[PDB]
Amino acid sequence: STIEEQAKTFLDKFNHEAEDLFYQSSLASWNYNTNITEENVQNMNNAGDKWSAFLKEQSTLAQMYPLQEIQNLTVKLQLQALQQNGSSVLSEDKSKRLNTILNTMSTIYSTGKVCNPDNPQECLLLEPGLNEIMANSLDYNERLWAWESWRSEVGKQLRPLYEEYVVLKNEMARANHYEDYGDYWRGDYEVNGVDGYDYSRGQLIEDVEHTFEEIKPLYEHLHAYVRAKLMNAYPSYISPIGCLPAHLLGDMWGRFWTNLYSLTVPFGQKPNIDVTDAMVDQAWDAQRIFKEAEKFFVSVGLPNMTQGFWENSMLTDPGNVQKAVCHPTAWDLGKGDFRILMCTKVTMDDFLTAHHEMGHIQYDMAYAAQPFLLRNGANEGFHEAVGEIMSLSAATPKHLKSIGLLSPDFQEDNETEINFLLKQALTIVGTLPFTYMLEKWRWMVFKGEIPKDQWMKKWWEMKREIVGVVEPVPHDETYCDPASLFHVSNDYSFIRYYTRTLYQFQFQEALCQAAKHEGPLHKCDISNSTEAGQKLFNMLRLGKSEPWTLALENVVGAKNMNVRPLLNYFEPLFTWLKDQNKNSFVGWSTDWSPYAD
Amino acid sequence: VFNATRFASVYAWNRKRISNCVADYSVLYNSASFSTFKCYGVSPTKLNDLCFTNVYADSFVIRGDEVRQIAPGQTGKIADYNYKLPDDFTGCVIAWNSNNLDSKVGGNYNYRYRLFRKSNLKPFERDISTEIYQAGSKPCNGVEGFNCYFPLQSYGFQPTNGVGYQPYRVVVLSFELLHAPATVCGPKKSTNLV
Repeated sequence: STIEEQAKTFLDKFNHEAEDLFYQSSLASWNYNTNITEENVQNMNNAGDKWSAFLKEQSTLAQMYPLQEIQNLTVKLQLQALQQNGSSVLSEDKSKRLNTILNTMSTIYSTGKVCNPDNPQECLLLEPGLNEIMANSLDYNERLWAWESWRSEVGKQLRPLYEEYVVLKNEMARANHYEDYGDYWRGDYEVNGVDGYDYSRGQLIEDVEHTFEEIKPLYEHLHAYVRAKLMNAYPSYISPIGCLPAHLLGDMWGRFWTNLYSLTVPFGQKPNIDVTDAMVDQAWDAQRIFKEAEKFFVSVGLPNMTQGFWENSMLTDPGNVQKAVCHPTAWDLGKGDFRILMCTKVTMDDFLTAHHEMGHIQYDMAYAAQPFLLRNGANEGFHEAVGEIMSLSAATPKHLKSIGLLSPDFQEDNETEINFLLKQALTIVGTLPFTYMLEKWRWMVFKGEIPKDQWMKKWWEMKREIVGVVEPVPHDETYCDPASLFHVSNDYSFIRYYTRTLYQFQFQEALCQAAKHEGPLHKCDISNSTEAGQKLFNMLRLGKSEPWTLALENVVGAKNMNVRPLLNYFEPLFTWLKDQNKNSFVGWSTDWSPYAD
Repeated sequence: VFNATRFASVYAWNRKRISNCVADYSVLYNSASFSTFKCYGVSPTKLNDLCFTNVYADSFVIRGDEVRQIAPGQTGKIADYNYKLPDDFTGCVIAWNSNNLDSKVGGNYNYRYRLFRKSNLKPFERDISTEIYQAGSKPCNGVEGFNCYFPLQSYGFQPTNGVGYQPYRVVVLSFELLHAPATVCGPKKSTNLV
């Protein structure tokens, strides 16, 4: 009768046909990852091109339904996914050239290597060679060569490729009614047509900006502690007031201080929580770790897994002849068929990784009853943030003592809590301003505020101000450091890490309140609390059928990001960092560099 | 009908007549060869004490989640557009998972069903037409598209389906008490001759 029946019947046609087509591509990917073969990788690509071709042809009728006079949120969200053209707006010459730029940038990044100036025959590749140099090796000379030469060999070559990448991408986004491809990344959290829950694209720039200033009181104190400890290892290059060198951060891109935990040990004499040996004595295995991990999900009050879940899942690498991808990855094969790929070992690192991947399944399994176009997460933060809150609570010794892995005689005090707590801030607090730094730089490059010749200059200036990091050797305009990152070269958005990190503590504080936990959040444990899982599943089941801002208002108590639950997690850490910074300077001074004279 | 080699489609649901015999309803209840079994108005163990004028068995295959639509007073794609039951339905429904029998690699396309219809069906009505569901004023001209849709679609009965999507061999046992005499009455007990 009315025009509304067209969209309702059109989406029902797509939801029936797109469903089985997508599962064929999802299922072929499972076959390839379980058995790396020339046959499976081809069927994986063939199934992918088949489904993608169906998405393109369906866009014709999707654009025949204007959504101006439509008030149905369900009709608007589903059709908007297909009405967007994306890369189809440009000719085949520009779209193919963009793929030529991306594939070339990935190969230059993957095949990157640095050779020893004292031993040219010995050269280390990106993984596992150069990653170990920045992570494990404490030699000042080796870290400088791996950092500096990487920017000269890989960073310089990716500079002219990143230019066409930004230019070609901006034309695609601008044709799709955006300001730039930076704004295109900001459209993930876009909300419109819902009173009291709208959200503009540009509001993400102010949220990461506002939350960054609230992180500075915590980050500036940790940076002084890390600079002070690294100053003792490298006193001839690090000043007590100046900045930290970029090649001493712990990685080839300056994102995490997790590898610097051995140099920033708060108390080296006190013990820590580790149930790796405890599992070996109890005759545990990959299945029992996954099985006992499910008992946590059931005890908190979340749905259990199916029989085919554990039977059809992968627990180890089935030989070299049929070598599988050992990366932890949650899979949605469809029709209620959920599985996980992982080569699980008997160790606490895999104990929490098992809970991390199981949390991803609980995300997808919740909104599995939604329509196909709406059978997805509301945003990238909601997808990955829920996985960490389940593993962090499991990492609490309260859950380990209950299951029987950690002995009850294990002594807990404020001393050992700082060993655990400060280790996380090196990962969280030592990375939060870095993501805001990189995405702010990229967002300015997409808009065009920073010219192409001023990439390295503005990038170096931003490193001294935002994070307080200085390069080991000065770089001229021919360099391009952030182009050498995996996410930047492979066309990924890194802002999801910043939003995921803050959302992790927001959901944590919401469930810690549901679990009736008092005090800081780092001592929180939601085990055996049926109210914890019940409150979460009500949010997981929403999918992308409702605004993401609504999901936060009724759970964590806000609509945008916030630093409030962060200091509650690192509450005693701020005190500990203050006493340690008595013999140092909080913050940083941009005038100092390791090559100063 | 409970163990048929092939079942008719849902929109093309078949019907078999049962009369002029003795009907043991306790064998199915105690066979434990089903996934769900529910009778409306009467217990399954008591049907042997009751004869009826006519008894029909509507056979078809539906997904696990669609089993809820088969009951008096329900609505949905299967209840309204494929196979409807009356509000005063006092029969019985048996369901048996056939994932190991009817599932096929890539889906069993022989079992299909209607998603949309110009009007809702009546109780025990069937419609196997191929008319295009018209929503707008323009004619479809025998092809779907804008405000036009092909109403029939195939099922995705694959071996990897879940409990909510696997195939289930379902049969609806309806009873009828008319003015005509009985035709099928249950088995009576017997004992030795003293």
